[PDB]
Amino acid sequence: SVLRPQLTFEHPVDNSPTPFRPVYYDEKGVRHVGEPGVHPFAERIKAVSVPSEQLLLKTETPYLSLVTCPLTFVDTVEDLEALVAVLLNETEIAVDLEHHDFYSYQGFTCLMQISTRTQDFIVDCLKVRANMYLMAPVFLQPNIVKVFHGAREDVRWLQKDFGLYIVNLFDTSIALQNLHMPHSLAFAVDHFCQVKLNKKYQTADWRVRPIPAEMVSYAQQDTHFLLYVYDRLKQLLLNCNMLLHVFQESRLLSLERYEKPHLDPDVTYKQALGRSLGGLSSSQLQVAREIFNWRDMAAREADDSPSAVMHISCVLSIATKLPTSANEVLKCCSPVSVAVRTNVMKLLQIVKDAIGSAL
Repeated sequence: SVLRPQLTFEHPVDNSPTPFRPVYYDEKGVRHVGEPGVHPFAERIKAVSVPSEQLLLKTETPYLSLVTCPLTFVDTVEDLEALVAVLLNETEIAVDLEHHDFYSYQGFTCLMQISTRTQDFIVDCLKVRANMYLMAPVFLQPNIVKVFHGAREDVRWLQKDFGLYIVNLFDTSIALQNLHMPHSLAFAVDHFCQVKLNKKYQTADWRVRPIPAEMVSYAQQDTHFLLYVYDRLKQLLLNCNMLLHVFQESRLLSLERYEKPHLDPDVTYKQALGRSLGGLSSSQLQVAREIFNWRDMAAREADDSPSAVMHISCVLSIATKLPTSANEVLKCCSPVSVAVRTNVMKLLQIVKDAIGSAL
């Protein structure tokens, strides 16, 4: 990879096999250091009720035209601050996040999309990453409903990257599940707005700056229709209290905590290699486990995902073939990565030690 935004981070990411410890800010902008296995706003979220006017049967406010709708790309602190001030006047906002996971161990949030009743925003989470805590007054606000579609990943990403926590989250995917119907975003936007979403950039590289026009359009359309979908879902839940239930299930989701990826040195390799372990000798299983565990350690050290360090087929290839020279380790898996070529002797020592260990 050309891009490596982690190098620009104000604080280096801790990929160590130790529990995640949150560093978060309150609505006053006061920094706090949290505790492992403790969500720092659990007592707040459990003590906060859904705004009563948000449980009333109301008429929908249509989404605007994409042609004349204001779109703002926010990538400075002042711009982020001005946006936060705009959001503190709303009773509901639509939020989405774009993420990167290949050239990062834990992964990091790349972009944040926000739509209000009258406009759209795209926030550069990479550029203003160190200042995202300024959004806490909005995300902690009990009178502001934060609408997300399929918030399981988002809730954790907000915590991992920014120390951001949602008070009065409403998940539109949970709403669709409770109505017993298809619950993807593309489905919701098509069923209520009669618009077909792009889907082309679902797997794009969100680290690219500048963001091309088509990607800006994709990012904007992910939240632009969401408050209308929210209005439509409220009406459906109020007649056939089910609306209240969805708010209660959404609150339970906002109570989830981010947990760093865990390497179980005796389990994870089995889960990733599965039935491919069949037909391997005791020594080949030892090399399979040991190299997979090396791969994870190297990924944590280089701040890359295990797949960026070495393809899984390459782990199986070394386990099967048992290479006994540096060149044989290199030749085992044709597209030789940078991490593998530099630690070729350590991978070779794993093989040599496993065939040495038994016979």
